[PDB]
Order: sequence, then C-alpha cells, then structure tokens
Amino acid sequence: SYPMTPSSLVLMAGYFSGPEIGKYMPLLFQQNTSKVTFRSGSHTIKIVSMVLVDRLMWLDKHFNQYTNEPDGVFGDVGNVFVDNDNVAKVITMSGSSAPANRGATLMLCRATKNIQTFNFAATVYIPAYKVVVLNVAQWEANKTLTYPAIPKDTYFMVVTMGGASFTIQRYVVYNEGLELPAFWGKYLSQLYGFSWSSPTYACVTWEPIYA
Amino acid sequence: SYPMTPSSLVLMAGYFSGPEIGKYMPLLFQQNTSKVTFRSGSHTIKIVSMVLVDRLMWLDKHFNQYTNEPDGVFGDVGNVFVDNDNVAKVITMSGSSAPANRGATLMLCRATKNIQTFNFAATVYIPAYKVVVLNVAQWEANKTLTYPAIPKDTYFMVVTMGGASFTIQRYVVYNEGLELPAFWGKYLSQLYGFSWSSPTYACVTWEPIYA
Repeated sequence: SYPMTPSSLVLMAGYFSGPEIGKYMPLLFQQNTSKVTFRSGSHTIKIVSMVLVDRLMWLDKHFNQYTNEPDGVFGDVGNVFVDNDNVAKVITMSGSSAPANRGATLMLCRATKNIQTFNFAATVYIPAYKVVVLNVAQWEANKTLTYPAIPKDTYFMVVTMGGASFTIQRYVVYNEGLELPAFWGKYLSQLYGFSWSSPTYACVTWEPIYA
Repeated sequence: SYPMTPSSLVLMAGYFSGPEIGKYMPLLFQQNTSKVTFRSGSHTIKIVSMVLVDRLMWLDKHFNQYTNEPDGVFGDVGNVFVDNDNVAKVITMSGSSAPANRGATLMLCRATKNIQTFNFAATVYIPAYKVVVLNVAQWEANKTLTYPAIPKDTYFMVVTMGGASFTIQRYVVYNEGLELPAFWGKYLSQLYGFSWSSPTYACVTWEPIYA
C-alpha cells in the first residue's frame, strides 16, 4: 500500500500515443477550429496536444508504483470539451508557476463519458531545442487529426501553451497559439522528446521537484 | 525473481548526468583530443556522450524491475579507455542494425577499476529534431568537460555516432564525428530528449522491440 497524496509528485507512465495523421513522433498541434478545448469558469482555451496512454502506471520520482489513482486524491479543476460536449474532467495539472512570458501546462484528464472518435484539421508542430530555446517548429499545415474512441474512466493528457496565462487554483495555465524558454523542457519531459514508441511518462502534479 | 536473459530487452533507468561544463541538458560532444574512447580489436573510436546514472534500476519494457544485473548475463564486447588506461568494460549495446548511412550506438559500460576525475575540451552539441531529421546542432566550441571520479563496478553509458560503422558481434557501431535520420530518435530515447533533471532511461540491449 503506497497511496499518492495531494502533495505527491506523480508520474503518468506508459506507452503514449497522439493523433493519427507522425506515429511515435511527439508532436504539438494548432487546431484550425476550436474542436478540443479546456474549459473552466470564463476560460475556453484550445489545447495543443492530446495524448492517450496504454499500460498506464502511476509512479513516484523513484519509479515506485502508487497503489491508488489520481481520481479521488486530487479535486477537479476544469473540463475538456469536444465541440460543446463536456467529455472529460481535468484532475490535476503539471507545470511551473515560475514567472515567464511564455510557457506550457500539462493536464491530466479522465473521460467522464464514453467519447466517440473525432477529427480536426490542425497545423502540426514538433517541439525541439534550438540553438538554447524550446522551438515549436511547424512541420505541415492543414493535416487532418483523428483520435479514436476513448472509453469512460480512461485517463489522458492534454497540453496548452502560449504567451498568456491565467490561474486555476495554483495552476498556471498557458494559452494562445513559438519559442519557449529551455526551462520548460523539464516540465514536458520525458513525454516530449524523441519517441512515443518506447515507454515514457509525463508528470501530472504541479511544480515537480525531482531533487 | 525476474532475471534478465541475453534475449531480454533491458532499460537502464535512473537519474542521468553528463559532464560538468549544460546541467540537466542532454548533450553530445566532439572531443578535441582522443581522451575517452571505445576500443575493441583494431578499432579505437572517440565517444560523443558519456552519461552516469544515480539510483539505477534495470527495467523491462513494462517498467518491471529485473532482479539480476547485465554484468554476468551479457558478455564483454570491448572497453572504454581514458587516455591509454583501460577503465571500463562494455557489457552490451543498444542501437539498430537497420541499414543506414548515419547512425548512433549506445554502450553500457562498467568501470573495471576506480576511475579518477578527467577533463577534456570538446565542442558541445544538442541533438534535436529539425524540420524531419535528428540534427546534432553545435552549441559552443572549446568548452572544458569534466567527469567526476567513477568507482569500480559503477555502470555508465557511452554513445558513439557518425557516418561510418563496424560491427562487433551483431552490434553495429557508428563512428567518426550532423543530421541523422529521425529513425534514430527511438534508439536514443528516452535518454536524449528535454531533460536529465527528471528520471529517464536508456535501452541497453540490441534492436529494442517495444511492441
């Protein structure tokens, strides 16, 4: 018995997959329309990445497996919308409150209903260090992006990013549609990086201190 | 009891660190001199990365921990030299034998003696996808690179890379001093990527099939 607490640093480990189009390619996207959005209060923001997880494991900083799950430990701070359907609850977020003019936020969601396949046009981007900054380099404009059906109770991650931010509880939520300070690579690791064909993880808790 | 076999896919997980100079920055280097080298038979090749691991764990593709260690399972296929001192044994290698004109090889070493601090000038590089290819972008020329003392029996990883290759058993060993095909990102994951401040892993076995 090793329960995660609301103070725990929790990793979402497993085999990550993004949208059918860059298989195994960690990618970001800028939707042409507002098809998938994080909503909370007055905020409606377009997400820039959606990632599903097979073989999910909740791990701590030392890769020891937690015996409970985030739903139940962390309270909901928002929702993910597909069009105007409220399809998922945002459970917790990862990122930094360190002051920055540009940044990104990770969000752990859980499908609240069975979610049906959806698709959308988007520009596809590859985030990569560039000589150092985190460069969001455009790959190809106007590609169709599909997501398979996501069952109920299925966890998944979304990302938002931009040069504006608002807060939800302590979470700093970046938004808008780019070069981010290299500082952000820690918060997007190990998820974004070279490959989703090999297993990886995303931190799902705020301000992860790996020290 | 879950022993790795010579047929096992084995991940080296832990907190990785490279040379004191890019803290937490996954980097490659091109030594100015032949200070650290992989040697085997007639081959003497300059390594392009050396990575130490704290909190090491041997994991399988599903992040289940092996109960034995690579030394003893895999046979030695070469050595790491610091100047002309034979300081480590290469136990196993990761990479691909898929035909390519440019590539990289990972090597799991084990210090065979207590190894003393060493330093060397090198150009420092950041490997990153570039719009797609794996670009080895130069950061800064002529930086001093230090490695702390490495005890005996300490595991560590070295990398070689280039547009030439030779084989040692089935291992394809890339060498010379760059744009690599994006195919290579899988084999360098999750090690290379955004951050070594968060825990990560390198595959230490040949032709990892994560499927």
